[PDB]
Amino acid sequence: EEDEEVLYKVRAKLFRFDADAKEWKERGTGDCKFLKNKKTNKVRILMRRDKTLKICANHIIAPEYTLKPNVGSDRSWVYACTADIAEGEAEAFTFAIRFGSKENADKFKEEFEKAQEINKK
Amino acid sequence: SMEGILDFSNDLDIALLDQVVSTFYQGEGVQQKQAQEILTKFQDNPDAWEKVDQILQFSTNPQSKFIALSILDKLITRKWKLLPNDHRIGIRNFVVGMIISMCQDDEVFKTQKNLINKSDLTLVQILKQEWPQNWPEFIPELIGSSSSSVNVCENNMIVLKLLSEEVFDFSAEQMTQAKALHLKNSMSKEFEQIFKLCFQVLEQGSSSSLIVATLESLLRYLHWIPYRYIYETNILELLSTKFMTSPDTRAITLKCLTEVSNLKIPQDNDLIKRQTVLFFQNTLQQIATSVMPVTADLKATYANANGNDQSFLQDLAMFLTTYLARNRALLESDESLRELLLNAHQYLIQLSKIEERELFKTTLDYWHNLVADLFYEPLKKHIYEEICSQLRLVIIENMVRPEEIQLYKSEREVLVYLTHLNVIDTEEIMISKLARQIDGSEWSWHNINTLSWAIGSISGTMSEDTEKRFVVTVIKDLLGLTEQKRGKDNKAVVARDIMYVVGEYPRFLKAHWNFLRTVILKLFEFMHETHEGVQDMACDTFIKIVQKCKYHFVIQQPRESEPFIQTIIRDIQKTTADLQPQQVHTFYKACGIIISEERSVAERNRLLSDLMQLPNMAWDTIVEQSTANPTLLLDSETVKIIANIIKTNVAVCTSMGADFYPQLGHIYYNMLQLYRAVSSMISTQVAAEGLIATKTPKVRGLRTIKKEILKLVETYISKARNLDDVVKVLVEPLLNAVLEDYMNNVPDARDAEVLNCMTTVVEKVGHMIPQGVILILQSVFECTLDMINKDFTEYPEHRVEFYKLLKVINEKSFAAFLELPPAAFKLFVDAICWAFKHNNRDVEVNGLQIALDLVKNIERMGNVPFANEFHKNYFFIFVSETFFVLTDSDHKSGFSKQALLLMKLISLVYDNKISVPLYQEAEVPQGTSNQVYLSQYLANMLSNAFPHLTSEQIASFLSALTKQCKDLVVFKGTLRDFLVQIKEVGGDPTDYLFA
Amino acid sequence: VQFKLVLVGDGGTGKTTFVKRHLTGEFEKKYVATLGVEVHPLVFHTNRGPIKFNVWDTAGLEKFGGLRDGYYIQAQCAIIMFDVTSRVTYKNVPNWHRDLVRVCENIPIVLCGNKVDIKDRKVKAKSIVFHRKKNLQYYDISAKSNYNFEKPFLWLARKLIGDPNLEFVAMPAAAPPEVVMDPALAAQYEHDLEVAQTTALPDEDDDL
Ligand SMILES: Nc1nc2c(ncn2[C@@H]2O[C@H](COP(=O)(O)OP(=O)(O)OP(=O)(O)O)[C@@H](O)[C@H]2O)c(=O)[nH]1
Ligand SMILES: CC(C)CCNC/C=C/[S@](=O)c1cc(C(F)(F)F)cc(C(F)(F)F)c1
Ligand SMILES: [Cl-]
Ligand SMILES: [Cl-]
Ligand SMILES: [Cl-]
Ligand SMILES: [Cl-]
Ligand SMILES: [Cl-]
Ligand SMILES: [Cl-]
Ligand SMILES: [Cl-]
Ligand SMILES: [Cl-]
Ligand SMILES: [Cl-]
Ligand SMILES: [Mg+2]
Repeated sequence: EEDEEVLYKVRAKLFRFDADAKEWKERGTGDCKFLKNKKTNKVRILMRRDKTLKICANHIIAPEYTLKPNVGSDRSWVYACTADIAEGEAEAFTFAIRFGSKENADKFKEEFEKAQEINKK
Repeated sequence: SMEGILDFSNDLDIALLDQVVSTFYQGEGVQQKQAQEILTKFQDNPDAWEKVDQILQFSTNPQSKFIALSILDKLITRKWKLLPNDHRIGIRNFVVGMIISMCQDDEVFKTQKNLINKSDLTLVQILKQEWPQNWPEFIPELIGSSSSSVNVCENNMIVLKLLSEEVFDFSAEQMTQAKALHLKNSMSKEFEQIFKLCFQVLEQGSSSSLIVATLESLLRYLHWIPYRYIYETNILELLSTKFMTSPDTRAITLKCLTEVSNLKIPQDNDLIKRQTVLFFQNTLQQIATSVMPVTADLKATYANANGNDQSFLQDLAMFLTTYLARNRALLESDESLRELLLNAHQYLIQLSKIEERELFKTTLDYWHNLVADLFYEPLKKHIYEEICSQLRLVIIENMVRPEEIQLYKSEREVLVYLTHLNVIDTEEIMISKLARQIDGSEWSWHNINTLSWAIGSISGTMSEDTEKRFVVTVIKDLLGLTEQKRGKDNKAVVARDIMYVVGEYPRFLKAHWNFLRTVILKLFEFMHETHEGVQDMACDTFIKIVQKCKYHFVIQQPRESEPFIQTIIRDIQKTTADLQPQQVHTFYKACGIIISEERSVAERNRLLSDLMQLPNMAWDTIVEQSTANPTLLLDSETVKIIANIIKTNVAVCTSMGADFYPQLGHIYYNMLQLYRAVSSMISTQVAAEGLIATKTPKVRGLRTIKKEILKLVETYISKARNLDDVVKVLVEPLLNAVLEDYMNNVPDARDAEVLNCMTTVVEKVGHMIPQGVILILQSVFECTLDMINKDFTEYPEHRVEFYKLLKVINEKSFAAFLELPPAAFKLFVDAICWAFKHNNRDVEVNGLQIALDLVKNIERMGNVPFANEFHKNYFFIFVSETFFVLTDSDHKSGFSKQALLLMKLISLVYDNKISVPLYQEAEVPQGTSNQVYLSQYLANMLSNAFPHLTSEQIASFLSALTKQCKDLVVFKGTLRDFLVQIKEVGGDPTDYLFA
Repeated sequence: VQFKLVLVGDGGTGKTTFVKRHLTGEFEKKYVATLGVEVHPLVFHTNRGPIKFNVWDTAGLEKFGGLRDGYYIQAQCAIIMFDVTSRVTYKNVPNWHRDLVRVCENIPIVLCGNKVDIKDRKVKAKSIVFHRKKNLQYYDISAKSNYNFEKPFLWLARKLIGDPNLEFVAMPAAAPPEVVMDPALAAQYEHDLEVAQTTALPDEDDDL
């Protein structure tokens, strides 16, 4: 993270969808960061857990991704991620990310789209 | 292949067993797991014990031999008494033989302590069954075999330690009262000889490992042996000199001397007092000469965590605190023991500086004991002046936030005592610590916070004049610190600490109106400060000061034009403009506290009117437009505004209670109309969208309105003084608005809060609304029972609230249950027994209480058909259900109330308080008493449930239960004895005569 | 650099929930009783390099006890768990400790009072003293709120490495790979996203 600029930082809880168990499973709580690589100007999401600082999200904010509402929440986004490396080997996930408030979720969407436009260049 | 060992039609392949065991302990993932399942099934095979002798002889894997002994332990503890004597002697001999053989091989003795210790514990299980009655020469032969070899002697000390533990430390839950007494008396009768072996080894032994094992056994002996074995032998001298010098023995020796300090000892014996002083002197002299001097930095040593230093310093704290809590008076009057007394306390001051929360609490408990004694005991404080001065600094530097309730309380109490003992010293330390915040030398957020908490903690200890000078000095210094500091972060930390300190000195605020007014107005300024934490601390400080100084807001202060509560209410829109909803609610709550001080009804009602002006006008605007067009509730924004209006009403009702009535009266009719309108929308939304609707922000918001309305009504009725108005004005519209809506919603749309609200209604006015209580039962009983009777997990809040409601209805309006039709009364008994079977302590305990209360309610009716039918239909259902949860091992938490209920049921029959035969005619001779039939019924039920018990065991148990059914503690003893005997075969029936 | 850690304590105290949260980040609300033992590797990144715990999460219920003390053989450290909302679970702590230290005579052990998130606490701070004479570390913890979540493992890591200044550190984060959507699994992703959008997120009343 030393080669990266911090574009946006917000406290969040991240879930991944378990298709087997038909339920949302928490993956981490802590600071969600949008990091711009000084070398490639590519913006990733990097999220670390409170206390342990373990990575629960590490993926490019792909221009192709779309934030959708969750039926249950006015302060969460659901999106498909095709390549997250938090736990090592690149894996596809259905993520949900929830914030402290609607304002935080709206602001996140704003930054996430700004990052998508940077990643398009 | 691995599953080969589960095939008992074959002989066991020990090479295979050793593979399975290795792959379990040393293997990974898939294969570790499947080996695990195979070993479990092997071990649990009830013939597996037959294989143990073979495994112990021919296995090369000490882990296989460990699991073999586990299998043998299951046999020994559960089925031992079914074996012929020759077989029991066979097993005893092959265990002893294996132990001796492993001890006689030096390499095995060194490398296989796991298998040896497990073997020793297996031997102790055999002793619990066989000794002494069927093995009288066990202890003599052990004593004899101890001279044979140092390894056998060392291992014999491990056997004796485990025996002492099993008999004295862990017998209470694991044996009958009779069998525990038998083994305690047996060890007591042979201890003289055990002690002589122990003492000779400590006197003459040279093996460090042998000496340590001997001292480990002594630690266990000290739990029960008479003091004379310690005070009338050289053993005190050895423990407090020789064994404190060697680091190998020092840890265990300190733990022994701690237990020596707890021995029951004669109190009027000067020689014994001198011995108690001497071992303490010897111990502290060995510490100072062999480990560290009194001046040593234990904070530094502990932090460094070299070898066993942390455990040793923990044990030293335990030893000093234990000894001094009991004996420091021995050291206080003799001028020659003064240095010892103060050196021991100086070691404790050094231990108190260690950064280890749990060690700090241990030393703090002791300091609390000391300073409490110096506060009350004459001519003592002067001894400890330098110790107390040091302790003031330690406590102030270690002060925690009041959120840590137990530690803050302990620390405050110690500092308050210390402040009383020397107020000048306390002030000087706190003011000089403040100076080191101001000069930057010790400045940090943690350090100014810590000092603020310490300064706050001693409020009320100083004289009002000294406090006044002190508080002004502190406030001046913190104000200068704030100005000096640069950046919002720094300024906000000190500003929070100023408001914290001021909040803790209400005596000062009450004497200085001008200053109090200034503080409140500054808190209002802070309620516009968006810097994180500032608005919260402003609102928190506001309500705290109001709670303590409310009277000063309700009177007209000299040189003010009106009570300050009027000034607050007149500017409330502006004051609260930038606050979050929960902050607004706290603010309104604080205003309610002040208004409830006004005891003139007209003036109180006007202040309440004026406080509720903004929410009432927002409510009126919504009601006018919500009635003119019912769609506007669709607006998510309007739902949030309504929820916050109701929450504002709850907050003010919380602080005003009974005084809130006129405000509740103003909104009541339209509030219940809103409840019905919101209820329709929820029912409609669930129909249109599915059960998922109940997760949507919209429906959750609508349900918040319903929950907050129920909370407001519950809050008011819980505090109402005029119960006539509650019944005549509030109850009928409430029951009409909430009961049919609850009954007629799908389970996922029912609010548990309805049940909670109805519990308060029945609790407060149930006696006045018999028809209302029947309507409550009719609406909630069967539909709620059907939600919670499929499993123990679904609808957890409904489950808890349901049994709280049934409990209060059974207490206040039992007539409502008399009115149930038989089928519903049956469902009531079913629901109570269902509550019994919960692991959930809230439900379990309410279940058992309802059962006791119901039996008492039936008893009161006397000799009438309903009571006689009740007993004929349900007496044996309650007896058998209660026995089931008592004996199934899955409901241990409910033992006390299970025992109470069973005792009540048995005593009813013992006294002949049931008027009809409990038995069907022709079942027994027609003359037979219920006592005889109950005895027969219980004997048959326990025989069917526990077929391995003898007829004699059951008969002796039931005969004891009958005799003891007016003596709860003894009755419970007999129940616990039965719980032990059902877990094994061949339990002694004479155990139930224990007295 | 791996250490065998044994987790013991009454059924329902939160042993498996605590470990699962540490393994995956998830909070399991359901109580599924452990059968004998579940073994999971758990790695922490420290300023002294990685430390691996081989976590033997054992059954607390007697009927599911399996090998019981057989699980403790060659354990290098231990957590004893109770539930501060259930008094009986604290009453049983000396029984678990007894069975544990008979097999593991000289290992670092943490006593953990779990479920401190629950308002109606039954085992009061002042009652919890068993650790002192037995030289156990004690922590109030919540597997649900993550209160002191890492403390038991940080303490054991310090004791096992013999470095009191050992800290957990942030695993540095590799640049994630750029992707192209596979047009053959476009239709598949539409479905999985529909199912996930219409399944409610848990605990919508929490602060996150
Ligand atoms: N409120 C609360 N619930 C918790 C906490 N930790 C666990 N739980 C819940 O408590 C229950 C206990 O779960 P488990 O972890 O399976 O229990 P266990 O100790 O592994 O039990 P056994 O495997 O039978 O020995 C589950 O329903 C958890 O969701 C906590 O910190 N707070
Ligand atoms: C909240 C911070 C970011 C900025 C606050 N800076 C000013 C606050 C100082 S500080 O809170 C302060 C200042 C005054 C003063 F009005 F006399 F100055 C009075 C008090 C009172 F009321 F407690 F005595 C307190
Ligand atoms: Cl996609
Ligand atoms: Cl004393
Ligand atoms: Cl700082
Ligand atoms: Cl007053
Ligand atoms: Cl008036
Ligand atoms: Cl019991
Ligand atoms: Cl049995
Ligand atoms: Cl891991
Ligand atoms: Cl400790
Ligand atoms: Mg488990």
